[PDB]
Amino acid sequence: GHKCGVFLLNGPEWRFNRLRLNPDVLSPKAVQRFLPMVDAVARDFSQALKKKVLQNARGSLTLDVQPSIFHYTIEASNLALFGERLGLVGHSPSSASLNFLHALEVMFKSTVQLMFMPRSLSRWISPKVWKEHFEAWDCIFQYGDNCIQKIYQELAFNRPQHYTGIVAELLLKAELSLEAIKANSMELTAGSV
Amino acid sequence: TVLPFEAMPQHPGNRWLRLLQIWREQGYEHLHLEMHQTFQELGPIFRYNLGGPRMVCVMLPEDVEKLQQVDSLHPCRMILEPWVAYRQHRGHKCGVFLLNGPEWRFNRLRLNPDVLSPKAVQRFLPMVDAVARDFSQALKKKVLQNARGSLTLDVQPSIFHYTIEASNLALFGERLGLVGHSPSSASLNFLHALEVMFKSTVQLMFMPRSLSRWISPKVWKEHFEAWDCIFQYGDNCIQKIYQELAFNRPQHYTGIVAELLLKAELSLEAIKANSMELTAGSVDTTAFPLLMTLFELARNPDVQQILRQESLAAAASISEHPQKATTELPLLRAALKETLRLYPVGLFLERVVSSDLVLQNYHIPAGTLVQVFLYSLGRNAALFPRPERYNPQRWLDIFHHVPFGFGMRQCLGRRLAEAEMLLLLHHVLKHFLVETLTQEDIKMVYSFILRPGTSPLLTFRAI
Ligand code: HEM
Ligand SMILES: C[C@]12CC[C@H]3[C@@H](CCC4=CC(=O)CC[C@@]43C)[C@@H]1CC[C@@H]2C(=O)CO
Repeated sequence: GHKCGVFLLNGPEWRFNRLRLNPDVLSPKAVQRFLPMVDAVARDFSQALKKKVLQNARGSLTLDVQPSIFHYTIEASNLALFGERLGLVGHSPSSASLNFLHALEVMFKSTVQLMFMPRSLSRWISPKVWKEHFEAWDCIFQYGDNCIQKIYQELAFNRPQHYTGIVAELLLKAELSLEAIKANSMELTAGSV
Repeated sequence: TVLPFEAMPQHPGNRWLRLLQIWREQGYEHLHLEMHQTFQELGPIFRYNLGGPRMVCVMLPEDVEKLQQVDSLHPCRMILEPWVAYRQHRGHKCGVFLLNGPEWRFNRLRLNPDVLSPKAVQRFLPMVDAVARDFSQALKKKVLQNARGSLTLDVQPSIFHYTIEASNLALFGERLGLVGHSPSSASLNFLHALEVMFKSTVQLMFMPRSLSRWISPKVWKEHFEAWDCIFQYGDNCIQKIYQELAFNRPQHYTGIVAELLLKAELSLEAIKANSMELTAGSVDTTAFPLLMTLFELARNPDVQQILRQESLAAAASISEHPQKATTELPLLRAALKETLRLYPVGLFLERVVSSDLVLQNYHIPAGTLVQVFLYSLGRNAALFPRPERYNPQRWLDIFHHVPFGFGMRQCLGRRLAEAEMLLLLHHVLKHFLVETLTQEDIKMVYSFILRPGTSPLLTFRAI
């Protein structure tokens, strides 16, 4: 019983959402405002990595960077989107953090499984996969909703005089209903990693 | 007219349908609401068909006062069979909470000076304060990393870890490193075992061992394994301090248990059993009232601002002398009084009376089980004008406050608990605004301790 974000909407519900999202998510004006926040996380990634590199006698580190890049993007997007700093860059992955990366990967896999066949057929051919897919989404929504309940309750009490992120702008303006904001916020959270 | 015992109203409950409903639901989560409505139905006293022995439930300061006048020299509570059973199974002695008689008194009197007495607070309160300052520093650093200078979280885990840490420093002189850091596994195992110990206690305390041993044997192994874990945790603390003192007896205060071991008035075995009571009893009993207060303060920001006012005024002197926080923050102490009136961790006081007495002008014979239900007591509109209101002034204007019990059996950890709560609040109040959207009543649940069924999302905004 959730609303669909701009990705899954067609027609005029889509256009209503989109025109109320371009200004704070996509415009050059919004980029001027979040780019410095993103820069901070990027700076931090490079410093954390350098500390490790300089501890080594050959002055290099040789690693699979994928994990730490994924945690960079989770951190960067969460700061840009919600104005919170998760503490994931330069430290170890949290367990919410890893569960979220896993849930996304399972959600993508199962997507392909279910994608190329009608619900009428996939229902009985691959019911265990519908279960997997929905479980992945429950975990994703769990993570995204934790984020939004935090920002919502923070913004009901004080309207900051300064920029504290993309979703903050949407909530301050309150041009979209709460449910619409929640739906679009989920797409940006899930889609930003 | 001193009316005879029988005149007293009777609970419509069948001893047997209660056992069966506990067996079935695996608990009695509504105990407090039931007793409350019964009091609304049948007045401020009633009796329970226990099948022979005499149970009476009261809820008036009047009645508690009389009750203190019939504490023998050896005030007596009813054997909690499941707890004692575990002790005797592993060959341990019983600490003060599970003793009656001569042996209770011998232990208690060798415990008051170092755990409860004013001279003990003065020594351990600075250590507690050190942990409370750390709690807020750790929180401020997290908060200031956020663009809006605030963090919104379920605070239950970090508040429980504060009580573990503060209690441990006070009790053993050790810093466990659980404030401003993650839970250890030993930490989570301990909290889990406490939770399960409590849950199973309810199951086994409401039917004789007679039946429970074969009706719910899985509940027994569950209870014992929880205690095994709790003892493992508490024994490790004891092994450490014991070894350290055997090689060096310090010249400065290093906590409550040290004082006990140094004096060696009690046997090691008796010291071991009382440390386990303090270690086990110092976590949830304190954590939950602390959470309820944060919640009430967040629903009542006007009251919060008044409490902040005075904590800022005293900020100065308290950081110079932490020991003065007891005296200098009397409005914050009133708030605790107010939290425990509405949300008493110990739901009911309990005495098996050694003499006959009179309550509400009914005759109460000796050997009678008398229970004071503090939940209903705290909500009496008569003694507490506007009972539903969270108003610490209520206390400044004035046996109305007995959530720690009374007499010589009253809570041994009272001053510790109150230090831990008072100091955390004080330091939080100087630095943060506390806020929630979730303004609706939190439903309490009874599993031996009476605790919030839900944990609301609290925002801490830096000032
Ligand atoms: C807000 C927190 C607490 C509350 C509301 C509370 C409440 C109580 C109550 C109602 C009793 C029964 C008193 C009576 O029968 O008259 C009691 C006894 C006791 N409490 Fe607490 N308590 C708290 C915290 C603690 C802590 C932290 C400790 C350990 C440090 C502790 C240790 C004990 C012990 C050992 C007894 C048994 C004393 C005896 O039977 O002589 N309590 N407490
Ligand atoms: C407060 C309490 C008595 C004291 C205990 C507490 C639960 C935790 C606990 C564990 C111990 O090993 C020592 C006593 C104690 C601190 C009980 C919960 C309900 C009970 C009462 O309601 C007393 O009337």
